[PDB]
Amino acid sequence: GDPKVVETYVELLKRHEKAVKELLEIAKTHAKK
Amino acid sequence: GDPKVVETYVELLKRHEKAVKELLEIAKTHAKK
Amino acid sequence: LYKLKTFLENLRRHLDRLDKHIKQLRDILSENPEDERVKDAIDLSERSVRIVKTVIKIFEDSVRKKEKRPDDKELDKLLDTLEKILQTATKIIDDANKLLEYLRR
Amino acid sequence: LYKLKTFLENLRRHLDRLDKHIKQLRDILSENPEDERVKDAIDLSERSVRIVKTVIKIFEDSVRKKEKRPDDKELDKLLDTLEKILQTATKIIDDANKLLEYLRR
Repeated sequence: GDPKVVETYVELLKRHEKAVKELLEIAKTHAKK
Repeated sequence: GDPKVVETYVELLKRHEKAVKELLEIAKTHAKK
Repeated sequence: LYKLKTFLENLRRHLDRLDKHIKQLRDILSENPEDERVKDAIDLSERSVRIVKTVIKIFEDSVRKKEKRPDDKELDKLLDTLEKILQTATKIIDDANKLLEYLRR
Repeated sequence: LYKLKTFLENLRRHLDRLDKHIKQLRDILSENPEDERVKDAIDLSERSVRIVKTVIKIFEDSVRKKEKRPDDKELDKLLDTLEKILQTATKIIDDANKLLEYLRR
């Protein structure tokens, strides 16, 4: 497929990694809380 | 939306224009035939 | 004859597909006149519509003229070729529609 | 309590969604080892899986420990925030799945 599509897809995956890392920081620091 | 997707979409539209232009050249030159 | 009618009918099915696609571009664009690339998309799809209309009328001409009568192999190979081109076109249109659905939703 | 269970259940629904997504990446990648960006996609999705597993276990810890008992407003606002983040994540995943379907078909 046209790598524009693939690069946008990978960018979505990276956005997802970042959002889940936010979830994790919240989960850890709330467990501490 | 991410303009990579949009540019790929427009490229599809252009491929379609070219294929239909091929259809038309065939249709015209076959009508002549 | 049957092949000419079948191909022309395929052409018109494809044209209806395109008309749905352009109604959808109409909605989307109408929401965002802000994008001149949507202006393009609309223009390109309309060009395609006009060209397919012209080809449908050209084969309408050819089809009725041939009905007016009772060398053919070249027309048959042209039929094979136009069918393959039509297949490529429908593949492109379905891919376009999928991207458009991603983009609208 | 009900909110903690509901959110954790949402997390696990999301994890199952991701597992389907990665089975699909497994098929696709297995067809083309040629692409190291598919290697990436696989790796990133697996990282996400591991992180969601860790968060599910962290809230399992928290949930059972809280069950062990009969200030809360901060936890409730954190619940609102985690729910909003989860919403963003599911939106991203659905967009990703649509692109992936465009790409496989």
